Amino acid sequence: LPRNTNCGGILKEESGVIATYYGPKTNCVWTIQMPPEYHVRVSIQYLQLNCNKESLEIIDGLPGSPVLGKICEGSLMDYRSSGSIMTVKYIREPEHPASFYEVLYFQDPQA
Amino acid sequence: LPRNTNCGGILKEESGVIATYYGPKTNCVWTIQMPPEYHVRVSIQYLQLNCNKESLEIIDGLPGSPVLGKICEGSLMDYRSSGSIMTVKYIREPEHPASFYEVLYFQDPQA
Repeated sequence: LPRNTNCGGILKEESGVIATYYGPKTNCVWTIQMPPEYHVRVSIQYLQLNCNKESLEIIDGLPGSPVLGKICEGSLMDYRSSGSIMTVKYIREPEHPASFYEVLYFQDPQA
Repeated sequence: LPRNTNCGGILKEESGVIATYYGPKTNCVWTIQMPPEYHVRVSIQYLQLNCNKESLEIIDGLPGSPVLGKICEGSLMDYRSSGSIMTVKYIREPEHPASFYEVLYFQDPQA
């Protein structure tokens, strides 16, 4: 599965992985955009962030849309978008080096 | 809003709150059951559990159904069931006194 480790971007792959970006930017916004009648499924098997210095947010659309969660510790997380777009946003404090994270996404259904 | 602090049970109110149960049981399973064409919406504004000793799990149906998350730290969490039932399960270690938690649920749509 194509692994994305850029700080954000619009993603159109039918499936892929978002994993930790290690550069200087402190706010990365990945927007997953599927064809019109499709949905996006997002899975996070295990997440363990420092909730004091960083977080991951799942947004049901473009930035500005309803938030589905701002999460820093959990596992077995499954999110489905209500439309064709979902955004994943990671944020950290400048002084803090990013923790490891891996987010899987799928077009739902697959084609 | 009717507050439930029993260790589990089947809940049929059109809206309510699940909050910390303080008795000896270590596994509480709340199953929210709405009328047939409805869904359940579950909201958790802030959650801060000791992920080493306890957790909250959201299940898209009766126990045995797909898990939507096993979460111990986050905020702004919004879950919608795919059918008429959703289960919330809390678990803790026997030695550990339960942390505060508050889970809101709504019939979606309201009637």
